[PDB]
Parts: sequence; C-alpha cells; structure tokens
Amino acid sequence: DPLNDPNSPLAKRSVYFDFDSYSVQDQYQALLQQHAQYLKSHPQRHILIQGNTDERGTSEYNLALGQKRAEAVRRALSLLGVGDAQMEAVSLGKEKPVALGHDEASWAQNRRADLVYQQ
Repeated sequence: DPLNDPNSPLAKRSVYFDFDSYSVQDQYQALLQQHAQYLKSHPQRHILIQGNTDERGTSEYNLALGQKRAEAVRRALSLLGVGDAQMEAVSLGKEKPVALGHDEASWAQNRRADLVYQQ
C-alpha cells in the first residue's frame, strides 16, 4: 500500500494557500490527481480534509476561511471522481497552528489543508 510508502506521491498530503485565499493553486493538480486515483480505487478509504489558517483575523472568520480551503480541496477531489462517502471537509481555523512564529514564513505554514487518512 503506497499510502504507507514514504517515497510515493501519496506521501505529500498538504495543500497550501495564499493570504485570505481558498483557491487551489495549479501546482497541486498532480497531488490531487494522484490522491484522487488512489481514493477511487480504494473506496473503503476515508479522509478528513482539515483546513487551517494563520493567526490573523478573528476565530469566527478563520473558522469560515478554514472550511472554504478544505472544501476547495474536496471539490477538486469530487471533480476528479472521488465518492462523496469517502470525504469530509472540516475546519480547525487558527486553533491548531503548526508554526508558532509571528512572521510571513510561519504564517504560510499555517494556511494549509491536510488530507488526513482515517483508520
């Protein structure tokens, strides 16, 4: 199972966004296509698409932005033929920062949507 392989494209499971943006950049097409191909052939595989944001803005606002980012990925996967029974788009907002810095570099690491495969 390439999902356990660290040298497979399936190892990359994060989509990053620009400030205040929930648009899936073109550079993530290959990543989404690959995961789409894997999920479609493994219909028993479920994933949570977890949207995240940087600290700027209110919690309420970022909770919404985080959801928009997760759903942008989800729609991308849906468009590629992934079943609606395999995906759930959720938002963590700015609750769970992965980088604690207060700079552009740290913030960029928090504007993210994760493909989290369930057991």
